Amino acid sequence: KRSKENLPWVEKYRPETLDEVYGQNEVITTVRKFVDEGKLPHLLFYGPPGTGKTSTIVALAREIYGKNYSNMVLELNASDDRGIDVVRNQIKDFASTRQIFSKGFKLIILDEADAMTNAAQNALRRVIERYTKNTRFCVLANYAHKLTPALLSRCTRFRFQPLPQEAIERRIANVLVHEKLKLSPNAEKALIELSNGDMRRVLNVLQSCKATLDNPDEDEISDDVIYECCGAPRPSDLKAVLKSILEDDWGTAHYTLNKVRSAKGLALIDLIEGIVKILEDYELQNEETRVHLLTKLADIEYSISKGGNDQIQGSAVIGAIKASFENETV
Amino acid sequence: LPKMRPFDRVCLDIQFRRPDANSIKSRLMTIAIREKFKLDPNVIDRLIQTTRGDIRQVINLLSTISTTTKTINHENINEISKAWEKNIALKPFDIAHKMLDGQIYSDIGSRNFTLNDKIALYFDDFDFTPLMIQENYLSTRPSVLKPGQSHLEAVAEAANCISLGDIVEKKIRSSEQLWSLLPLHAVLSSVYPASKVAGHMAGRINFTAWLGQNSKSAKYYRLLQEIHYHTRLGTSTDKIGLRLDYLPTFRKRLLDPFLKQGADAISSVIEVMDDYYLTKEDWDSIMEFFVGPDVTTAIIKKIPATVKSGFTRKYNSMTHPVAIYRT
Amino acid sequence: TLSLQLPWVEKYRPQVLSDIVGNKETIDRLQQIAKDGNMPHMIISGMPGIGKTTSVHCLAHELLGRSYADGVLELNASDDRGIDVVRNQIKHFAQKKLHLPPGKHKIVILDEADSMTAGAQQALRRTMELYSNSTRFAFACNQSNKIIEPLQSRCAILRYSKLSDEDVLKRLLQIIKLEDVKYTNDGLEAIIFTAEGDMRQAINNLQSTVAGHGLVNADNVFKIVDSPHPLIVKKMLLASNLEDSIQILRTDLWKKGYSSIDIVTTSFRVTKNLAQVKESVRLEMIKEIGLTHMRILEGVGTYLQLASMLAKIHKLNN
Amino acid sequence: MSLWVDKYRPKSLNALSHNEELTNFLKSLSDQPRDLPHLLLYGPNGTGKKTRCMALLESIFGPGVYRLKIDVRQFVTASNRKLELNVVSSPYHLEITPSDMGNNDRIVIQELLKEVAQMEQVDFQDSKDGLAHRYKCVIINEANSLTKDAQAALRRTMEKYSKNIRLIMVCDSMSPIIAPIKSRCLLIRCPAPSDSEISTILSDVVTNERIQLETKDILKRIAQASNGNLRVSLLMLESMALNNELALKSSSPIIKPDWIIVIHKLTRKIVKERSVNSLIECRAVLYDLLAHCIPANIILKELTFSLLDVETLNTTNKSSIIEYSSVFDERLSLGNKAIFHLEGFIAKVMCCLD
Amino acid sequence: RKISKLAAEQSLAQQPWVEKYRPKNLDEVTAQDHAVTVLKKTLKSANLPHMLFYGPPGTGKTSTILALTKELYGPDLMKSRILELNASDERGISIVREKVKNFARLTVSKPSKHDLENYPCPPYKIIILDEADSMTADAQSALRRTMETYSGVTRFCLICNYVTRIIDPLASRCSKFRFKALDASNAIDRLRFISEQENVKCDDGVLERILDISAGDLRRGITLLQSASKGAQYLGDGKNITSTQVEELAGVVPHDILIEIVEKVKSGDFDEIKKYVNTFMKSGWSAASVVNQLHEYYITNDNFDTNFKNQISWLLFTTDSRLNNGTNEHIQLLNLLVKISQL
DNA sequence: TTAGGGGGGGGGA
DNA sequence: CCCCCCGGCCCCCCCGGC
DNA sequence: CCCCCCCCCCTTTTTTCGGGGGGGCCGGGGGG
Ligand SMILES: Nc1ncnc2c1ncn2[C@@H]1O[C@H](COP(=O)(O)OP(=O)(O)OP(O)(O)=S)[C@@H](O)[C@H]1O
Ligand SMILES: Nc1ncnc2c1ncn2[C@@H]1O[C@H](COP(=O)(O)OP(=O)(O)OP(O)(O)=S)[C@@H](O)[C@H]1O
Ligand SMILES: Nc1ncnc2c1ncn2[C@@H]1O[C@H](COP(=O)(O)OP(=O)(O)OP(O)(O)=S)[C@@H](O)[C@H]1O
Ligand SMILES: Nc1ncnc2c1ncn2[C@@H]1O[C@H](COP(=O)(O)OP(=O)(O)O)[C@@H](O)[C@H]1O
Ligand SMILES: [Mg+2]
Ligand SMILES: [Mg+2]
Ligand SMILES: [Mg+2]
Repeated sequence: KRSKENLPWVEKYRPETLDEVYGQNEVITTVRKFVDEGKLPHLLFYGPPGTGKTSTIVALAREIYGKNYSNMVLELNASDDRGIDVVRNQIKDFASTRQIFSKGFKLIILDEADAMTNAAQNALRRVIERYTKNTRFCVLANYAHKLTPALLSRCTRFRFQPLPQEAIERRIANVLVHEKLKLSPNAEKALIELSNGDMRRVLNVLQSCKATLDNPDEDEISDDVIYECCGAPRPSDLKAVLKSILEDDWGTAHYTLNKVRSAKGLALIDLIEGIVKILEDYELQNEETRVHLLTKLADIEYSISKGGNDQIQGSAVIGAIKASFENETV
Repeated sequence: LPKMRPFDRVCLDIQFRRPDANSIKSRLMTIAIREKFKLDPNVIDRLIQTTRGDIRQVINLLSTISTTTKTINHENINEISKAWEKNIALKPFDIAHKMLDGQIYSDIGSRNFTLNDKIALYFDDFDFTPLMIQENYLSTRPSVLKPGQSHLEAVAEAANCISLGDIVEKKIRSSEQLWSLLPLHAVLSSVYPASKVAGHMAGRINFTAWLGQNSKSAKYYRLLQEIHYHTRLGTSTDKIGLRLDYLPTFRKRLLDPFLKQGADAISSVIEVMDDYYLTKEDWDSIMEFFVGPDVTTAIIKKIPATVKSGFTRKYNSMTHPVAIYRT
Repeated sequence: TLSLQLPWVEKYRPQVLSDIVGNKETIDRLQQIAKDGNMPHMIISGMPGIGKTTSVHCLAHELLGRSYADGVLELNASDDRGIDVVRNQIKHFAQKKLHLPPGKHKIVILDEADSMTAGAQQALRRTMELYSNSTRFAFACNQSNKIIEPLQSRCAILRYSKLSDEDVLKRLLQIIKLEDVKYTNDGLEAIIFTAEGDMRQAINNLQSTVAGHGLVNADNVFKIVDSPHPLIVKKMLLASNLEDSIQILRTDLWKKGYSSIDIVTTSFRVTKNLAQVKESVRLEMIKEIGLTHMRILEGVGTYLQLASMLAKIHKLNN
Repeated sequence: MSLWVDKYRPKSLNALSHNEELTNFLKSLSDQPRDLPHLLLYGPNGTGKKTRCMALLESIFGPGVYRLKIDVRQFVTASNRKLELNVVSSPYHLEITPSDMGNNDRIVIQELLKEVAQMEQVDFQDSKDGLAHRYKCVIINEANSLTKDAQAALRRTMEKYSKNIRLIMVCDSMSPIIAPIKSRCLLIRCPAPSDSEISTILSDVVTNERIQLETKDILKRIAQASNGNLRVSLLMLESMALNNELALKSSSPIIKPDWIIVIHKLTRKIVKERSVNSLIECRAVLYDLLAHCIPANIILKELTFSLLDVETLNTTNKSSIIEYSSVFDERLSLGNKAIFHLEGFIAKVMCCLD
Repeated sequence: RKISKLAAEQSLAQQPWVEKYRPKNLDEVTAQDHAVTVLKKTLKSANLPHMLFYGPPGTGKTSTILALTKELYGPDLMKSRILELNASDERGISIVREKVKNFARLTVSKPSKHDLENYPCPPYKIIILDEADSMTADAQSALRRTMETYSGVTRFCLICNYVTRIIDPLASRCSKFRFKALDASNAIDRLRFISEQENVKCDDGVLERILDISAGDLRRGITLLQSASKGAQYLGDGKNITSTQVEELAGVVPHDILIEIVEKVKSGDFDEIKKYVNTFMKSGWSAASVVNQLHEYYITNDNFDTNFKNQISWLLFTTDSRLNNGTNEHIQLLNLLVKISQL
């Protein structure tokens, strides 16, 4: 902890103010309007991993209280003990007692509340209601099915969407400016494509790419660097493999698949995912083709998830695609 | 209940059954005339059926309704019965009877008794319902057979779904503790298999025999383990190999000689037992493992009592070797 | 700003029985009891946010008046309610000597009684019977089946049903008139539609929309309350072509951030209650959805698995 | 006295008589045993895997490996349950069967094996090279029955503590063994003895035991009926000699195990009658077999291979039977209650046959 | 009695070749440059992120992490800076909440002057959760905030074989490194070096055959090479190891038996196939190897049409999946052969 | 529509 | 110096979907 | 009185992790 430059990029670039959170304009604007007018309700932030829920709530707490927010808010998470006993004593006294420093209201942040037991959630029901005059509750979640209906009924819900392309591009530009790095346009497109709307993945991949360059100052990150560091198939490889499977014979298709996979040690699962993505845009005459493709490829992916023989799995992928595409003729 | 097992045969067991309507009709009429409200005697039976014979609940219902509704008649009996209808969970036998009824699986029955109700019926006792279904799904005259489908085919489909439900049950009770899969099990173990053989019970509803058989298997496996580790130093095999290969041969050197040489085979049998560090209890346990044509109960019983007494006397009047020294 | 505006759910919480909407017969019976007295042991059951705790508190207040402080013992899930508490605190409260009006009795409120352990419920049985002449018990719960039968036998039953859209509209209009909220008819219709019979949710959504957008119309209301995902899942499962179902899955659920586990659980729940479809077809769909859920729980929560589940469901109906 | 199957067991590598190539390979392994890797011996049951493992241990350490003792070890679970494990130990090696504790077998790997591996060899066990031995051998019998958690726990123990312990795992099939464990072991195939070798061994036993054989054809018949199982062959030879007054004739019948007879009766019952009442009756036979320590997998295998031997069935019936057998074998491997899967398999076979 | 303690070099000189030739530094890793370069750059960047190593068995994950720790902290400071937990240790939610968290919260051990002068000594410690795929979902979730809150003084490394077993939040929090399979094109140099240092004499292509048989596992190849060397030394004939000996030691079915099986399948008679398979299982051949060889023969044969190959690919996939669950080999092999015979 | 079999108790030729 | 009180490990039994 | 009919009520018990509750010793502290 000598300096912030020793931290991983995922933690070094954590937003500190609500203005540094990108891709959630609606939620940020609404929460800022609520806070400015002094009408903050009980909040629920539901979203997928790496969307900016924890960062957003921390920034909101820092804005409401300031630099010493950590001593004014009760933050609990899965790493801590959050049983019914903790709800009955710690949270209850925190909600029923005044602030030590200032004379404002009190904030309780239950991050990863989906990991809380049902008994604790039930106990929190009356805690939220009785002390609503001076206490506010924030619940952060990735899975809504783990939250009891009673708890959901007491909170106003905000959905964090997958990060749009523009926000990721702006954050990448900021990171490049800070790190004195050069990124190619195709490299940026590939980086955004493989992120799936997760900023942590983008930051980790960019940090890995910087370490790959021999001279990070005078060198630029190209699509080749991104593909090599992550060990992911290139679009050309996927196109060639699919074309060989769809138009060539069994021997040629098998040879092409093995040659493409051995040149860079590609993983079969990545090729399957890329081919599925490519085929999702195909206009097929018969629904049987789509049904067979989806079912057989899902079965192959499930089998791969448990190991098995790689060569047999690749042959199964080839055969499944070939048989499924035979329904497009009659 | 299991917790009441110790009270099996230590007290005089007296049973109080649900009171009949006639025995309480006079008291209800007296209470009604005393409380000054009008109740039609004909709706009494409906109220008593609503509470399942609970007199206290009947009196509470009267007290509550009389506050505003001063007349209890056929004009409002249905609403009162529905509002105050006790929701008591069924017992394994009742659950099995209702689940295996074809009426609820028909279009009208399905629209009346919905799939959610069927799933909830399983949750009345989720530990015994699948066992009852597996026990009683072969003892029905089905009324839901599809055209061209025989009873055996539906039985086979139900058995396949029961196997899948068993796999799901194994998944649930693992280290992962995937209890969120409990509802799916309900469909795979009770609802779907029942829907394939639902009909009229072709006999009496029996209690699951898997539990007693599992206990018997555990006892026999414990005995086999003790015997294998008693004979471990002399045999090169595992417990399964001992049961499947060694024991039949040991039968021809431990019990058969007594049937041919009479009481003159005690010495050889004792020598063989000592060579494998076997005890008399080990002998008895061995002789209980054989199955089918090799059952020994009658064979051992037919041995003269003098032979068995001499065997016991000779065994108890000698120093035998010990294999495992517990210290 | 370090100030908080009081939520309308608390600012406008009913304080008398006459201000509660829905369940007219039950509320009338409660008023009659509050008038005559002789309150019996009761258990109030219903779905969340319909006015059970409010009704219990209003009845207790209307019955006890200035004695509320000493004649009411309120316990909920946030307080310790073990067997020791029942045997010591509740017993002491029941045995306490308190002079009350001629036809009044002490009240023990047990909110969310469905969370109590079986031991405490068993212990309460004789306490209720031996002190019924001075104390009465009112339980409030969501699942009445979790209360042991011996306790249910000693208490009256009051089951609360969903509030009709008319009652929700009435209360929302009263609050709007008491708050000078600018609204449009479509906005109130959307609020009622998303509320799904929950008064608390409706009021919270209205307050959030007013504080965030000002004008309560359909557009602003839908910017605060998102479209219920169970209905989107039902549309996905009822689609005719596989392409339409896959489009619904991709555009409305997957790209919006909904997790695969949530999607599969909602699909199972919706399929379990799809009366339009025959029971056998629903059973096959449930088997397929259970296979997909088992695959997801093992770690493979990919979009391909959901697409395969949809393809299998469509194949079942073909 | 001691059964011939146990009285004539070889106790050295030079005493082996079948699969000479395997003997040569084992001798090559024993030439310089200091760098001996972990061993996994796989092959058909009853072929002599344990005998060859003991012979290898004797060659590495000496005859003292055959001086065996039995002790008891206590273990405590997370629920405070007390479990007992019987440990067979010698001055140079330790034999364990963790599957005796079922799902608790992991603890045996976590505590006992860890304790043994975290202890270096200090006793002066002078070897043939003139320097003392440095590792103790551990024999995990029935390694195929280990749960995946126990196998995962075994992974790092074999690597970090390879200088103190060398593991020898004997199994009948490598399918249940996880790939990481198979990667950490040297796999040794143990083919079953040929019929001629079995006949030679049986003739040697006959000569030593003074048994009057009318002809050598009886030994060939016994070997052919054992399907390569030498233990079964020897025990059947002993059984056939105690029913004919220690004199075997050409007309002496082959004795089958009782459970085999029950399974054949079940097969005939299934073939003759295909009905729900027949399935109910077969359920009783299945429960009876399972209650006397007859494994479900063995029952399924024997039933499948007895049904396929029926001469009145056509090719389609046999194909359906084998497909259902594969499916329900997978179900048994992935299930807990074996009776459910067995009943399902029998019902499907009855449906297909009828 | 007692025995004099052995030296580290002497002890290592008598260990199995897999442990004897384990990589000692990051430069000894053979075919993981795409990640090894990134890890090596952190010795100067001093910003090591949270790492998630995943890949097939025997690819060099544990060796890579151990070498990285040794290079970062050195022989003396490594012990106080590393906390290793694997599948052989209790790793429940309670352990994560108390032991792992307590270690993470602890201040980094004070480096000595020698360590600071000779090693980079980054200002953080490392927690290595080997075989993390065996941990329950709740325990994994318990690590989410511990990873981020105390990242200033602690870094986490999760090593697994099945990436799908890691909950999505942990994978997102960790930078992912995929270890590629080691084949004859990227691992021949290491095997050749090992053979040369062991004075192992083999014919041309023997090492390539060993690596092809290993199927991505270098540990298996090294063990097989050691077995072949031991056999050759026991024979004492001075001749070079041959590919047939390697195949015999690896359990590969002879080509003649494969041709006999293929001919039996071609015949199509159920009884003959059953009898031949019953005789075949008596030799102890592993079903997985037989299935792999059948796949290699059929898929690469020009004497078969497209439909036959399409069907046989799915048949082989189903058989392999069923075998991967720990099923009886005899029944599965018979079913596969019967199904192929009826194609 | 009532699974089969045993125990309770009011009515009655 | 010894008795009473009352907080703190250990232990054992019961749920687990909605 | 035995006989008849109807109705109600009984057949019977196995287990992988984590959390919560309830009872029992134990030992530290205060006090006389
Ligand atoms: N909207 C965003 N704008 C900028 N950076 C972001 C954003 N969302 C995530 N990040 C980056 O990702 C890191 C982690 O963000 P978090 O908000 O903690 O993840 P998360 O949304 O909480 O995911 P879960 O639900 O906890 S798994 C931050 O420190 C940023 O570097
Ligand atoms: N019938 C009703 N009439 C008017 N307002 C109501 C009604 N029901 C609920 N509300 C409002 O919603 C708030 C919460 O209702 P409560 O009755 O306290 O919750 P609830 O019905 O007990 O739900 P559960 O089961 O306890 S989670 C009240 O304070 C009112 O503002
Ligand atoms: N990349 C590599 N370079 C050199 N030797 C290697 C490499 N990978 C594996 N080995 C050898 O194989 C042995 C075992 O390697 P490990 O890294 O422990 O296996 P692994 O990658 O951890 O497989 P898992 O996932 O633990 S089953 C090492 O001691 C080396 O002898
Ligand atoms: N080389 C041999 N010569 C004579 N008998 C043998 C030989 N190998 C094995 N046997 C006999 O076969 C029987 C079974 O062998 P076993 O050790 O159980 O093999 P596995 O370990 O494969 O089951 C033993 O009782 C032994 O007497
Ligand atoms: Mg977060
Ligand atoms: Mg309340
Ligand atoms: Mg490793």
